Amino acid sequence: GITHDKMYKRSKTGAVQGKWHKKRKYNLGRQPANTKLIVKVTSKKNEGQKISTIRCRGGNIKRRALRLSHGSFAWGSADISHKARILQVVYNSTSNELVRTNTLVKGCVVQIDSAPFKSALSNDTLDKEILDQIRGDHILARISSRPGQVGTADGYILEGPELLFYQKKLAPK
Amino acid sequence: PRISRHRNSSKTYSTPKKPFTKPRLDAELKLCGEYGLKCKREIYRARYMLAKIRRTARNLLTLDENDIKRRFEGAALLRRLHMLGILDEEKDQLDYVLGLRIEDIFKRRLQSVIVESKLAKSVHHARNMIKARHISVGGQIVNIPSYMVRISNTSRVAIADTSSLAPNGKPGRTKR
Amino acid sequence: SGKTSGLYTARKLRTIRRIQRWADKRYRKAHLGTWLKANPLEGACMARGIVTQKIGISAKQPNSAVRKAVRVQLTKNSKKITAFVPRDGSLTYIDNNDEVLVAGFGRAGRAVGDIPGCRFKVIKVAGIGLLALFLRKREK
Amino acid sequence: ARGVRKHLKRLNAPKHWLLDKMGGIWAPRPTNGPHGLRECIPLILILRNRLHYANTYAETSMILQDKNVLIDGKPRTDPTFPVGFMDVFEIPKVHKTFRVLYDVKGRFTLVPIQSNEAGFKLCRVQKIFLGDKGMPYLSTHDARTIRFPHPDIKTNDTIKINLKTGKIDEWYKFDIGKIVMVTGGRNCGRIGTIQAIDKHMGSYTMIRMKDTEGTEFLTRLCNVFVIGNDSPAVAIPTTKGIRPDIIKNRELRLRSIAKR
Amino acid sequence: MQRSIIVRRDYLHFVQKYKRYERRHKHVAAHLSPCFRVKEGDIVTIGECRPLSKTIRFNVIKVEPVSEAAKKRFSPF
RNA sequence: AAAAUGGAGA
RNA sequence: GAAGGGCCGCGAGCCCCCGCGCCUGGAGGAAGGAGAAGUCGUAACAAGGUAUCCGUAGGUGAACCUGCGGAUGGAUCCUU
RNA sequence: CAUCCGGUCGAUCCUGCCGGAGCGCGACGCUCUCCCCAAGGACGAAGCCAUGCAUGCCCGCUCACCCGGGACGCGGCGGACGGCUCAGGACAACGGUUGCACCCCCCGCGGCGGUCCCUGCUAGCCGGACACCGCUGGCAACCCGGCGCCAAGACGUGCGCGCACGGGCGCGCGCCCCGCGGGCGAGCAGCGUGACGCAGCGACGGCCCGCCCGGGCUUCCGGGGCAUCACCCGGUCGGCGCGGUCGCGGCGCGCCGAGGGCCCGACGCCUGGCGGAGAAUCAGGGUUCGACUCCGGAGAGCGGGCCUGCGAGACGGCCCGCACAUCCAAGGACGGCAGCAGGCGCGGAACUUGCCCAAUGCGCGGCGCGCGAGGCAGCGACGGGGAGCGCGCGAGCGAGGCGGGCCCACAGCCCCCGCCGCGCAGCCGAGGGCAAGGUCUGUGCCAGCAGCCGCGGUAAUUCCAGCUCGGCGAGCGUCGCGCGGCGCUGCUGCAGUUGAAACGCCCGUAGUUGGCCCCCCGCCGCCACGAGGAAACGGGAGCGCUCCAGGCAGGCCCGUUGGCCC
Repeated sequence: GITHDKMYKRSKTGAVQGKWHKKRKYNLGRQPANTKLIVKVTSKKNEGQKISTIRCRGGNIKRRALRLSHGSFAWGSADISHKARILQVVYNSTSNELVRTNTLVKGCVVQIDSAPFKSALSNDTLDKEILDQIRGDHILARISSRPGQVGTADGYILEGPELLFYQKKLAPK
Repeated sequence: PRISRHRNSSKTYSTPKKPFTKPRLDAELKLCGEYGLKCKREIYRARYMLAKIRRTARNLLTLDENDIKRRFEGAALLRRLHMLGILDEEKDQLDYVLGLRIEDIFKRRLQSVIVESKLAKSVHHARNMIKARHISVGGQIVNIPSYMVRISNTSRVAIADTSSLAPNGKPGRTKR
Repeated sequence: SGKTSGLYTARKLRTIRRIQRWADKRYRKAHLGTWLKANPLEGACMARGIVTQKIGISAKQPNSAVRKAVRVQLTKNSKKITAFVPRDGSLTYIDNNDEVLVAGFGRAGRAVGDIPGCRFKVIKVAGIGLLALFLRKREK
Repeated sequence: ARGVRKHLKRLNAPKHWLLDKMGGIWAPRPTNGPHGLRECIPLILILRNRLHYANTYAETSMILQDKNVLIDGKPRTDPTFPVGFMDVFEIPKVHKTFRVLYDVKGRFTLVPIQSNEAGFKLCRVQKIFLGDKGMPYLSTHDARTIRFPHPDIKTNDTIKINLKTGKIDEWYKFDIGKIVMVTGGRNCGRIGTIQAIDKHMGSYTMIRMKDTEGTEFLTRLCNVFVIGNDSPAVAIPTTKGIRPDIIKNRELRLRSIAKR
Repeated sequence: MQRSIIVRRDYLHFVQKYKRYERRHKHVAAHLSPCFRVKEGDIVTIGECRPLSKTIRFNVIKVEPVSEAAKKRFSPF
C-alpha cells in the first residue's frame, strides 16, 4: 500500500535507512478524496450527492467525502440548527486550488446558504452580522466534522472576533 | 522441532594437561592393576567426578558455617559422600572432603567389594565373575563391572543363582 | 609506559585497545580478513582439484635432496598451488591430471621444516588415500 | 508476524505450569476465556495428569464434553478450559468438589472442598468503568464483568460468586491491614495482611504485607486476592500460607523415601 | 526551532573491561510554550508524551535558569 | 706508499 | 451497470545524461622474494687499513666516494 | 579451578617470536567384537528443481434408477497456524524498561439483549435465485459451453419501546494552585441540548460493552568494523494547517521560519552483518562465537501492486514487470521444494522419492478424522555414556543362530526365556620437548625423515623394513578452527637509555585530569537493597534405567514429587 512508515522518511541526522522488510497492510494509505459540491443540478442529472463506505482494518466502516453538497449548521448562540445545501467551498486556506473543485476539508471556511436559517430575522437582531448574512443567503462557517474518515457535513457557524479576522480576509482579500 | 533429538551429553573422560609425565604414567598402570580397570579412560572418568567433589567443598569451606547456601549444601555434600562411604559417616565434616583419596572412589566401586569380601578374591577374577553375571546387588544382577554401590547398602551385596550361588543348573559349557 | 588512568577514561583505553590489537602478526592474520581471501585454500581442511605439472624443488640445508611435489589447480578458486607428496617414493603413483585433495602443513602458512617455498601438502589422489597407496593398503 | 497465532512448543510453557519439558512436542496453549494465558493451567493436565483420570489427552477429549466437570455449570470438550485461583472444579462422579489454590511451589493445586465451599468462587475487581451508555459496570480480574454493581464502593474490592446466578457474595473493602492474599512473585499460596501503600503518583503500587511467619514485603497490588474480611474465611492450602523452605523439603521427602 | 528546544542529557556508562566510564550524551527535542520562556543554561524537565512529530515526543514543564554561563560538566539531573 | 679472493656442508 | 474510453492517484520496470561504489580483463613495463657450491670488484666489522654513522646535495660499472652541519653506538670520561 | 618447555651461541643472561603441550567442532584419513543414546545440505549455492506427499474437516439446506450407511454442492470454519532458511536489514532487527487519556482485534468468556419508522407490509414466515444435477458444448491439452428445474442455520426486502438509538458531528464544567467521584497519577469519560441520520437482526433475532488475546506504534539504557570516510542532510529540520491511516505522526500534501546532527567520530563506506536466550575455553580478569532447540525479526527466484478476511502485501492467495522454465497438436496455456523425502548443481563435507495421526499438540465437531507437523523405524565413528577379546585349572559367559515371550499404528530395539552359544582390536610413535632399543637390516646429505629442534656425505638412537617396545585405544591419527598457553593485546597486568618504541621544539582548542577546604541541605553519580522481570540450559533438592550419561520420576506417599539459583 501507499505506506506511511518511519523507515521511508530520512533519520533526523540525514541517514537514509534501508527498509527492514516490505510495506505493510496495517500501515496502508488510501486515495485522498476530492469532494464534489453541486452549485446547481439544473438540466444535468448525471451527478447526485453519494457517500462511500470503505473496507478497513478490523471491519470498521468509514463514510467518505465521495459527493457531499447538502450541509448542516447549528448557531452556537441559539443552539438550534437548520439543514440545507451549502453554496460551495470558499476558504480552503491550505490551497486556493482546492476551492475551485469544491473539495471539502475538515473545518474549511465555506459559503453558507440560508434556505432554513432565514427564520433568524424573526428574533430581534440576534447576531446582526449573522442577520445581514442570513437574509442575503450567503454566510461564512467552518464545516467542523471529518469528511474523508467519517463522511460528515455537519458544521459550526462562524461567530466571534475569529469570524471578523476571517471576514477581513473574506471581504476584499 | 526434531523433538526426539533433544538430549544432553557428558564428558566424564577428561585427559590431563601434560600427557607423558613419568609419575602420572607410572601411577596409571599401578592403579590399573590395583582395582582391575579394563580401560584407562575410566581413571580419568574418576578424576572428573573427584574434581567436582573437590571444588564443591573448597567453595563451601570459604563460606561461613550455617549460611543456608553453605548449610544446605554442606549437609548435602556430607549426605552424598557418607552414602559413598569414602567419607566416614563419623567424619560428618564439610571440610573433611578436602584431603580426599582417589583410592576411596575405587574402593566404593562394587568390583572392589567382590575382591575384598573374597566373593571372587581377585580383581581379575571379580571382573570375569561379574561379566558372567555372578554378583547381584540386593539380588539385582549387574553385568556392568562398575555398579558402584553406596556404603549405606554395602551389607546387601549378594552372589548369583545361575552358576556361583547354589547352582540354578547352568554350568556354562560344562552343563552340556 | 605513561598510561592514562581516570574514572572517566573508557575512551582512550577503548580506542587504544582496538588500534593496538592489530599489531601482532597472528592477530592481523585472523583479524585483517586478508588471510581468507589471500590463502589459496579458502580456510578449509581440504580442497578437491585436478593435478597439473609435477615439480622437483631443491631442498636447503641440512636437507639436501629434491622432494617431489605436484602443483594442482583447486577447482573452487581456479588457482594453481603446489602440494608436498606424502611418504617414500609416493609420487610415482601420481602422474597426469587426477582428483587431488590438499591440506595444511601445520604451520598454516609458513613452509614446513627446512624444505623451502612449499605451503601445502597433498593428502589424496584419485579416490584412495595417498598414505594407503604408499603402504599398498588402498591402491589402484 | 501476519495475524494472531494458536500454537505453543513444549519450552514456551510458563515454568510454573510445571508441565514436563520432556514428553512434549508442543505445549498445551490455553484458549482465551474467563482466565488469561499465563494463569490457567490447561485442563488436560488437571484430568490427564494430576487427577490421572485420563491416560492420554485423547482420554481427556473423550469425557470432558459429556458434563463431567462444572464450574458455574460448564464442562466443554476442550481440555484447554480456562481456570484460576478460587475456581471450584466440580466433579459429580468423583463424589467430591475442589477449589484450585496456588501451591507454594507455584502450581495451582486442587484442594478437596466442602459443598459450602463449592457454593462460592472468587474473582477480584479494579475500578468501575462506564459500559452500556454509561449504565455502570465493574472491571474484574477474571472475566465476569457485571452491570449495576454496589454504588458506593470505589476501587480494588475482592468479590465472591454463588456459582449459578452468582450475584456478588460480598463487597469486601480493604481497611489496610485487612487480611490480604497477593499471589505474584514469591506470594504463591502465601497469607498475610497489608501495611504500606506506595502508589507514589507513579505506576505499580507497592503494598507491604506483614505475615504469620513475620515477613513484611511490598508487591504489585495487581495480584491481590483478599482472603476474608478478617481471618482466611475460605480454607487456605495445607501450607496455610506458612511457606516451606528447601532444607525441610529434602527431609520431608527423605522420611517419605524411607517410608515408601 | 519555532517553539521548540533541544535539551541534552548525559549518561555515564560503566564499561566492565575497564571500570572507568564514558560520558556519552543525547540531545532530545520537546515543545516549549511562550508561557515559560527559557534562558540558556537551564534545567528543563521533559514529559513522556503522545508522539508529537517525527522527532518530537516530549514536552517541557519546569525551567530553572542558572546564573552567568553554565557550560556543561556532563551533569545528569 | 701499496696491500684483493678464500668455493658447500662438520 | 460489464468490454472499453477518459481524468488521474499510485506504481515495478525502461531510457538518457551523470555522481558514486565494488569487482575484473590486459601488449608491456617496473619491482619484491626464494634454492649447498656463477661473476666483478671487496664497502663495513681491528684506527678493517680513508674511524664510523645520520641529515642533505653532487657525482658513481658495482658496492661506494665527495662536499657541508651534526652524534659517538669512537680510537678521547684525563695540561694553562 | 592462579603452571610450562624444545629453539639466536663457544657458552651464559635476556628480549622476542616460532614450535610442542592441554581442551573443545568439524572435515579428512586409517580403521571397528561391542551395547545404549544421538547431530544431521548452517558454512561466497535464499543456485535449479524432475517425482510424490506436505490443512483439512461437518452436510443446517439430500429430491440424487441406496440405505439408515447418505454422495454432491450452497454454506460453515481452518490453512494469517505450522514446518523451513537466515537472504536482506547497522540509531534498523534485537534484549529489558515506559505509556498508549494516539489504537484495532477473531476464538472464547461475563454482562447487555427497548431499536421511531417516512414506505411496504405475510409479520405465526416474504422474496426470487444459484450450485449440485438433468440435457446436450468445444480443445492437443489447459480451460470450463449453453439451457432447464430447484432448496436453504445461502443471499437479499422488511415488522419492532421518536430516554428511537448507528457512528460522527454542532453545542453546553471551571474562574490564581490543589483536593470531590463513573473517575486517574493526569477535567478524562459520560450526560444534557440541538441538528442530522439510517447501524441494528430479522425471515430460527443476535447488535453492543468489557475480560483475555494477538497485534500496532512508542519512552528511556543498550544495540559490528572503517578517519587512506570530517563536516553532513535538503522533507533536510522546527512550527502552521490539512489529507490519510486501527491509529499518533512529515507519513503524505500544502504553508512557512531556518534548522537539524557532529572528533564522545556525525554523514559516508564495507560486512563469507538475523539479533538475543545462549555456546566455547579459561583462577580472577577475560577472549571468542552466536545461522541449528527456544525467543523475537525478516523472506519465500526476483522487484511491485492487489484481493479475501478480524487480522497477510500472504506466495503449496492473486495479478503484472523481470529472469528462468514446463506442457505445447503452433491455436494456447501454466510454474515456484530457504516444508518432507529425493535428484541436479556445488563443494572438504552434510539421513529414507520410508512408514506414517495411536500418542504429542493443533484444526473441524461429545460420540473421529486428517496434518512428509510430529511419532516411528532406517541411515549415520557429528558426537557422547557404559562393556569385551577371559578368568582360571576348571568350567564359564557375551557378539550371535533358531523359536517362544515381551514389545510395538505396524514391526523393531533393550529386556525376558530355553536349546545352543561362532571371543574378537587397532593406530601412532620410540635422539630431545615427549613416554619408549645407541637392538638388529637395507643406507650412502641418495632416497627420504622432519609440528618443532634437527637427522641421512658411505660405522643412521633420527630413514627403508622386519625386531622389540612406549602411549592411547574400537577408536587412533592428519588438517583447517576457536580458547587457554600469551601479563605475546596488558583495566587488573606489558614494554619505549641500548632488544620493538618519547613526536626536533614550544603555544594551544575540545578531550582527559585538577590541592586543602564549608559536617547536617538538594541534586548528582554511588552501594546496600526490593518489586515485577519466560524458559531450555547451567549452578543445584530428591531419585539406583542392570550403574551412570540419563531423565523428573516414584510409591503407601511433604495436598508424594520436580525444591531452589537463573
